Amino acid sequence: GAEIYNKDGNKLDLYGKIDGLHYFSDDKSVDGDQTYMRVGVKGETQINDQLTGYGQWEYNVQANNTESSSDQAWTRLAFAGLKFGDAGSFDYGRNYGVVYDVTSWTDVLPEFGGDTDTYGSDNFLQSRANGVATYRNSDFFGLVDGLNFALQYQGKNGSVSGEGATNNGRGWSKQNGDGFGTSLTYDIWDGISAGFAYSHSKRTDEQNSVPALGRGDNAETYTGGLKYDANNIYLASQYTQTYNATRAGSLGFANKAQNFEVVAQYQFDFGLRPSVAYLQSKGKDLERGYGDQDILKYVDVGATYYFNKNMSTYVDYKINLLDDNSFTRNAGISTDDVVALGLVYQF
Amino acid sequence: GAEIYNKDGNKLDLYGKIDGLHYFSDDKSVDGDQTYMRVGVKGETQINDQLTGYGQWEYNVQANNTESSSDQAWTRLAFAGLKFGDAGSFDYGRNYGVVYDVTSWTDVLPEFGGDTDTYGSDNFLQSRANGVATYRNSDFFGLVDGLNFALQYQGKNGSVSGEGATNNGRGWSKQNGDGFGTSLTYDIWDGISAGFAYSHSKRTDEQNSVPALGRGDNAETYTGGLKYDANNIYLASQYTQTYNATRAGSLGFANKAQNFEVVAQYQFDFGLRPSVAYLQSKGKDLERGYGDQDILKYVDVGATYYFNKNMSTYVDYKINLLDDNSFTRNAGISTDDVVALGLVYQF
Amino acid sequence: GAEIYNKDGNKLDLYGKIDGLHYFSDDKSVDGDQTYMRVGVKGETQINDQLTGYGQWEYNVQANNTESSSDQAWTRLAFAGLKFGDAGSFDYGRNYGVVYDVTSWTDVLPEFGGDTDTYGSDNFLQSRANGVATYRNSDFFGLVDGLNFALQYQGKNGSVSGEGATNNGRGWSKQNGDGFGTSLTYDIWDGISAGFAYSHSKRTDEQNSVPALGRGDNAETYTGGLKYDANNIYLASQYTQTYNATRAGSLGFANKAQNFEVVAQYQFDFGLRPSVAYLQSKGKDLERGYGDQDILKYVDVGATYYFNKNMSTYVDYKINLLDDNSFTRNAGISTDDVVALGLVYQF
Ligand SMILES: CCCCCCCCCCCCCC
Ligand SMILES: CCCCCCCCCCCCCC
Ligand SMILES: [Li+]
Ligand SMILES: [Li+]
Ligand SMILES: [Li+]
Repeated sequence: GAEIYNKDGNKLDLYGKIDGLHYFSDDKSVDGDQTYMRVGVKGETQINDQLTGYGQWEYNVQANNTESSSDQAWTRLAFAGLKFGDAGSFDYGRNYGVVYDVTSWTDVLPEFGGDTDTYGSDNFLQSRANGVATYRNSDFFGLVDGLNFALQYQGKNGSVSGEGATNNGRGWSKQNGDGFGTSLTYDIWDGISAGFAYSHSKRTDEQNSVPALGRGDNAETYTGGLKYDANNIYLASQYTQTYNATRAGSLGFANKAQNFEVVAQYQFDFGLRPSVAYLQSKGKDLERGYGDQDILKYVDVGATYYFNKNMSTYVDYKINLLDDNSFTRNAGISTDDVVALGLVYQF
Repeated sequence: GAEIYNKDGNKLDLYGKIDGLHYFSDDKSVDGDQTYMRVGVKGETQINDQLTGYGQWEYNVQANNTESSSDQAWTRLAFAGLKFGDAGSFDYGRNYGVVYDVTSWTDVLPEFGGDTDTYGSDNFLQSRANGVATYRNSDFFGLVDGLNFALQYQGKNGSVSGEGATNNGRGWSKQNGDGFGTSLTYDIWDGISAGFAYSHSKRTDEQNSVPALGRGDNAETYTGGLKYDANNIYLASQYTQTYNATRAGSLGFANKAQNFEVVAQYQFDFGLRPSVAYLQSKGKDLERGYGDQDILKYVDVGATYYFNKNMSTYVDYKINLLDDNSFTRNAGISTDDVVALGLVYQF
Repeated sequence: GAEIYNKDGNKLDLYGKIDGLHYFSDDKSVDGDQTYMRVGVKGETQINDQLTGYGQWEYNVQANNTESSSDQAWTRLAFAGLKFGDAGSFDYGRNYGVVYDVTSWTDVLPEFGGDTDTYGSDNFLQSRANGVATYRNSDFFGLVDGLNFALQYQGKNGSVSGEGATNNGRGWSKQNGDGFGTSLTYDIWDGISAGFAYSHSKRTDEQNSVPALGRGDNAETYTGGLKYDANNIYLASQYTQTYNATRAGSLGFANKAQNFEVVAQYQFDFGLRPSVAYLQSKGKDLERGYGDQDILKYVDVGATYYFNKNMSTYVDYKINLLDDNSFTRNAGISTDDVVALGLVYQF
């Protein structure tokens, strides 16, 4: 970020990036120009010696379509909070679900991965979410270095109209009932970490009717993660088991899913950072004769070259291991390989 | 505001807020997450010793819906102007109608009130409006301390298509023909002010043919207001009598309406600011057997706690005194109570 | 632009304008309030002694419609790049097509002209375009002041769906196949410059099947321009011959078009800058019996008064010389005059 203001106990950082990005793929819904930018503000005010107030907004602005195209910009984050000494912090707004406190460890590919693969945004507490109240505590009240935890609650974000509605209604794939989540990460020593996360949300009536697949009163996720970040090497893995919470493309939700991501990278001193990763999401107990089906399955190979802290370039290659079948077709799941080339200015 | 630039006769202030906000109500169209942010810029250039040029933009960005939701951001204000010594100022663009120079005195509730109640936005010259040319004068050319006035003109903002169209067409509820407004405020003593405002706008053919209620060539408003702002106390009231200008929910406009708002607040030195208010809008001479009907009626009780000038939190309680009847049902007027809880970072 | 950050090898400029603008016309699709603003960020990082990284984003935000209106903001530019000493620069993203390196010389009217007349945006490489990779060389490797050249490539931006699709699909009028462009400008004498530009793009299947007019596998443009900018006088002209690249209003593309623009301006030291211009676009070989038709034809008279570098005001008169006929009617081409009045704050 770029600190543009710091006066009378208030500071503002302007941050973002401009990514000149192109995808090459046989999948025409993915192929082509993908240029976009992000811009945001992070503000912090010192209220007193122990209390600080804060706010953060992050906006995504696509720049790959025309000036007459619709729906090209959206808010990723918008929350306000308070932090009190070692007693912890509390924030509310649009923010990450606590499951991402651990799954973020494998969200480090040059381009692919993250909330475009084993989980998505507005997908219960797995990525960015509306209306999350989050309590966080670092170093266990200042008593245990490296031990962090979080407790999170999310109110229902319901249907557009009818009995299940809320003011901010949306379609079944992005709805949620009241829910909660927890996370615990332990940086046991500089560079070695283990993490766990859990979430439990009520599902909505539209989630149990509109989509073809997935039925159940509650959505749940269980995540374990490991991270090694030392000696110029980055290794991470995350395993998440879900119930009625993983999307099976447009078909609905998987009654059960097993998601696994693993990544290995090396950072050369001159700036090059090669990366190899494997990601999979296996749906189980799917209705309508599907049984067990792969929702996502690919090997990723790529590299980022960091010119400095403000400029980088990258290549990423998604080697898609899914086969074309009635499940991927009917769910709108891409089975093609993709090559991305990006040139990024960051601030 | 945060001054981020001040060089060679030009200054720029960045301002805004991030409001982590949740509403609790039996009305499903308002219940739920209401998080949003505002961001704006106020610029001013010293052209010469007495002439200054200025501009202001204010943007509202909702953050309570998904990244694939539409129409989540909009411009509240955007105008450019010139100010010259005691001769006054002139600006043009999207700005407040001059009726708000007086009705703004009661727009101080912790969350509710303002252009969501007795008047709205794009509602003739009662709130924010497109295409307003506004002349303002402070202290009557420097001759009368505390006496301010404004004169404003608004060109037609017509239908989307047909004979009544303009480039920036919209539906009947937000249309207007040529309009004029004036305001005058006087600080009688230190902390005590009185104000008056008047507006007169031509109504469009769609306003006089499409909606169920309200018919007349012109919309007209008359406002009187009073304010006491001293000794940590804030008291204000505004009374506005309107003709063919107050929306009767979705049914059109009230042939006549009488709007009244009153508020009392106290600012404790430690930061707490309790507030109590009463707001009503009474429609008269409504067609179709409605006769006289309450369009809005509620008591508001709340409080804001200011941690400092950059962070606050609040609770607001709208105690809705409207009864469920054929008018509130057919007009889509909410009769339910609402509780709002907000946590706000400001810059 | 306003430099708002400059630390540790990175600098950021914030720029933009707020234009309080009103059009007066018998054409109801352009008459009325036209207020808008632009905001952008320009960043540059010093990577090493010779290499710099950069990024630029420019956003257009309309402020002439209501807060409930759709599609009011869009990205004009978003690109990232690298510049290596005098060897040149390379950038990729949404940026101007290199034909504008020469046609921009007549895009100097107080309000009209530019990409709203003989060419448009997302119109091959004639104005702003998605997915352009651009190499630029300034001042011939730093050896010849004013001798500039560019080489540009654009990937296909295809249909919304079907065989011709790309991820960022759009309608036929804004599609393009793979394309290339080049430009070269230089000074002949002090204050006198000449410029040439060429572009060649593949056309798309929808361009050759959906609209009635224009058929061909390739879109090409050839431009020559001249500019005199000295002694307070500005004179410029541009002539462009196109094949399957100039829009024939809503009916398709002209198989051939000849575009000509000429402008004369004078800059008074006190700030007034009168301007007189003539613009025409002649379509040739149009199908359906249209044959040769004027697509655009007008004289422009106006003036801008610059208060300083941050504030200006203007008037512009478009004196439309087109005759009303079956072509202008069926193509939706405006034959009416327009008067614009603007007051602009810039940063
Ligand atoms: C400076 C000219 C502004 C336009 C004048 C509008 C006058 C409106 C009031 C009279 C209306 C007469 C009945 C239509
Ligand atoms: C790097 C060299 C660039 C050369 C550009 C050639 C452009 C052709 C221009 C022809 C102008 C004809 C106008 C009808
Ligand atoms: Li299930
Ligand atoms: Li595959
Ligand atoms: Li009436």
